[PDB]
Amino acid sequence: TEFKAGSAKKGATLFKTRCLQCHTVEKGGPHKVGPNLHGIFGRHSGQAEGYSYTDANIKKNVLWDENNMSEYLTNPKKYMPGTKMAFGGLKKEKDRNDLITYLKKATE
Ligand code: HEM
Repeated sequence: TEFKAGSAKKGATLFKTRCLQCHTVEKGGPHKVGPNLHGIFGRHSGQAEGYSYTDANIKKNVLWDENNMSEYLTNPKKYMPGTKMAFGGLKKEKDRNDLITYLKKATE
């Protein structure tokens, strides 16, 4: 790995202030701007039923792993050009560690 866990309580917060905006995490939460995150990891890109994902996302066939996801939150549009992720990224290794510790806990 190239991912080191961090603060789950730190993640929780980043995510509110940075992605709640368009997404929900709990099982049985709805899609909003972006898709619902429950059971993301180990899950392949663009596969939640009832959501219309860019053709970009869909063909990236990304395999969602803490590792995968970090590169991804860095700058998604570079990662998958054409995605309608309206997110410039988490420039910082730490915030990102924080968040995916979060995301790895809350989406499970
Ligand atoms: C905040 C740091 C943040 C997270 C975390 C996040 C996660 C994320 C993932 C992992 C996907 C891929 C989906 C898949 O099911 O395979 C994804 C997709 C989209 N997002 Fe998101 N996202 C974060 C930030 C933001 C913000 C702040 C918005 C809205 C302003 C947003 C929106 C979207 C959209 C739209 C998509 C789908 C893209 C496509 O089909 O190309 N995200 N999100």
